[PDB]
Amino acid sequence: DVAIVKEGWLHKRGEYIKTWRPRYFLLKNDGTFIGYKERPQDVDQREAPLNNFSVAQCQLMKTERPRPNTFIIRCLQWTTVIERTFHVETPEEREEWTTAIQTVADGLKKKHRVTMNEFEYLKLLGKGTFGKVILVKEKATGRYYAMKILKKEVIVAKDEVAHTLTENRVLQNSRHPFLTALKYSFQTHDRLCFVMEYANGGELFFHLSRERVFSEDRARFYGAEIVSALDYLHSEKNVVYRDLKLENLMLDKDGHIKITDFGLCKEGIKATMKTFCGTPEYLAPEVLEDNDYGRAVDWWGLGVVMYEMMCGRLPFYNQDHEKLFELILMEEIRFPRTLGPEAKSLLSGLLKKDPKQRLGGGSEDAKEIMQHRFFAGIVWQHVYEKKLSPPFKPQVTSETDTRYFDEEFTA
Ligand SMILES: CCC(=O)Nc1ccc2[nH]c(=O)n(C3CCN(Cc4ccc(-c5[nH]c(=O)c(C)nc5-c5ccccc5)cc4)CC3)c2c1
Repeated sequence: DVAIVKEGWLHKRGEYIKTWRPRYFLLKNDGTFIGYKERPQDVDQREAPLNNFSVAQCQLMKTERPRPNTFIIRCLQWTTVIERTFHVETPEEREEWTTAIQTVADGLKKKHRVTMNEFEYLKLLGKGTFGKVILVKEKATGRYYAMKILKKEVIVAKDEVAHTLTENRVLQNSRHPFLTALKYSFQTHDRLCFVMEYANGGELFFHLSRERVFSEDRARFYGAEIVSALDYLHSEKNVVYRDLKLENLMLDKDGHIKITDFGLCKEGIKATMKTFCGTPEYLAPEVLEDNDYGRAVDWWGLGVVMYEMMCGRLPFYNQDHEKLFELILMEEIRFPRTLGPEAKSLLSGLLKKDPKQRLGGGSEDAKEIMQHRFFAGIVWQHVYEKKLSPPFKPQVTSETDTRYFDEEFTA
C-alpha cells in the first residue's frame, strides 16, 4: 500500500557541490523522500527502499539562513548525522512540506558501563560539524579504536531514548567480516560516542603506494571481499555506502579488507566562491549531478578502487574541479594495454556513466558482478567465511602491534 503523500518541485542544495538545483521530490508513506531532475514515468520501482532517503526518525528544522524559507531534514543513519537542506519560494509551501514530512515520520514510529576513562586518547582522525572522530586505545586490552564523539542535541532530544540508542546499536547486526564493527556505545551529558574497531594492518593507500600496483590476482581478492560486503549492505541492510574509495579501505592483522565507517559530515571549503565538500575523484556521476541514485553508486566506487589497484592511477584526474567534473561526467575511461580483457570488461562495466546500464545496476545487484568472468573460480561462500588465504600478510604479529602507527609509516 505504498503511495505518494506529497510531491512537487523543490530547491535542493547539492550534497558535494553546494549549489541549489530544482528537483521534483516524492514523499511516500513508507518514508522515502527522493528527488529527481524531472518527473519520473514510474511512480514506485519494485526494488526495496533505501534508508539513505528515508524520513523515519528525522528532525525538521526551519531556517532563514543561508537562504529564507529553508527547511532541513536531519537524520542519524548508523553512526553519521546527515543533513538535507531544501528551499521553497513561499513560507506557506514550507509548512505544507514540513507537516507532511512530519506526519510520515510519526506514522512510521509505530566497567559495567563504559566511560571515556577506559580509553587513552592518541590522535585526532577528523573534525565535523556535529562532532569529531579520534583514535583511541582501550587501556585494559591495548586494542585500538576509532571513537565518534557526536553532539547529543543534534541527534535525540531525550536522555532515555539515547540510552536505548546506545543499547540497541551495539547489537543491531553490526557484524559482516569485512565491515568495521561497532563495539561500544555510550553517552556523556552532551556527547554521543560510537566506538569502532580499528584495523592495524595498514591503510590500503599506504600499501598500494609502496607497491605501486597490485596484480590482477591480488586485486581480485580485495575486490571479492568488497563485493561481499556491499552485497550485505544492499540486501540485508538496504543501505548504499556511497563513500567507497581507497582511503576508506584497510587491512586487518591477517590481510583481509575492512571497509571503514569513520566519516563525519563537514561543511566544505570555498572556483573562488564555490563551496566544494571533499574530493570529487571517486564520486559517481549521478551523485555529482544531485540526481536520484541507488545501489549502482557503490559499484561505480568499486570500479574506481579496482581501477587504481590494477593500474596504479586514479581513473579520472585533473587539478581543476571544473575539468574534473567533465572528466567524470563525459570523458570515457581509458585503460593501459597491460590490462587483460576480463579486467577491462569488469572495469568498463563498473564505470558506465548511465547507472541503469552499469554492471550491477539491474535488479540482480551484486550477482551480476559475482557471475562476471573476472571473478570466475571465486567461491563466494568461501569469501564470506574468510577461507581464502590473503595474498599479502601485513607486518604485524598481534592486533596491539602498532607498527603501522609508528614513524615507519613515513616510508
Ligand atoms: C559534503 C558531503 C559530506 O561531507 N557528507 C555528507 C553529506 C551528505 C550525505 N548523505 C549521505 O548519505 N552521506 C554519507 C552517509 C554515510 N555513508 C557511509 C556509510 C554508509 C553506511 C554505513 C552503514 N550503515 C548501516 O546501516 C550499517 C548497518 N552499517 C554501515 C557500515 C558499517 C561499517 C562499515 C561500512 C558500513 C556506514 C557508513 C557515506 C555517505 C552524506 C555525507
